Parts: sequence; C-alpha cells; structure tokens
Amino acid sequence: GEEKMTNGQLWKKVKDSLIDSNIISGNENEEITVTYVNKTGYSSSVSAYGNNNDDFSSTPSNFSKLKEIDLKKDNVPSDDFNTTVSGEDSWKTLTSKLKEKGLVTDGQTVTIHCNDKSDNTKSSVSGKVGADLTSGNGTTFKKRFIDKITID
Repeated sequence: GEEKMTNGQLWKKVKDSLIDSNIISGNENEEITVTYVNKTGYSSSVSAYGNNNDDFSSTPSNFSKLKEIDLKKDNVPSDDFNTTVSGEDSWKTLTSKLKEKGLVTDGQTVTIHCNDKSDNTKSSVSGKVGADLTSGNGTTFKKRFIDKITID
C-alpha cells in the first residue's frame, strides 16, 4: 500500500474521475482548484488545467481527508458545447472513480451545485459514499454551469 502522493499526483486522481464522467472536456480551457487536508489541520488547494497532467508542487504526502473544490470552465468549443449531465450522473461516475484511489471515506456527503444562468435556475445534488442520492436526482443540468462543489 503506497497510497502516498504529491499535490499533482493527488489532483490527477481527482481529475481523471471527471474524464470518465461527462463533466469536463479535459482541455486547456477548464481549471479545478481542489482543496484537501492531511492528518494535521493544514488545508491545501491545488489549481490546474484539464490538458496534460499536474505537477507544479513538491508538497508532502500526509493525505488523509478532503475539503471543497472550486471549478472553472471557459466558453467551450463544438466538441462538448452541447454537453449536459443528468445531475445524479454528474455525482455518480465522479464518486465511483475516487474510492478507487482511496480519495473518499465511507460516508462522506459530496454536494454539487449547478448555477445555470440561462432561464433563472439553480440546484444541488447530494448523497453518501456508497448509497444513491437522497437529494437532487431525477433531473439534468448543463456542463458549463456546474461550478461549486463542497463536502460535509
């Protein structure tokens, strides 16, 4: 068990989740600031773009826990321009990709907003690690307008 890694190597394992899902293109036009915390009370944000891997820090490998995420996307080109996500779906694959690398704990409440600035609509979805969604599901939201994620 060599589940120790840097900012870059951690954040990659928290990026490639969203690649499996339909939430990001993985272009040079999306950035994700993932905040996490170690055994000690020290938070750490790591902010990087969806082209390439991330490695711009030589940070310690005391990883133990998570904190929020801040999300950013530009005006996306044709490939992914129509992309929307079935709300539940945009929590499902994401969470289903993180325990693979031990990057959630067994009951965390991962909460995802949508901030749609089209027809005056916003919402959120929420569940636990392992269950299905007791809040949010049965609905769909646009890719470009999902930009705020927190954990309990």
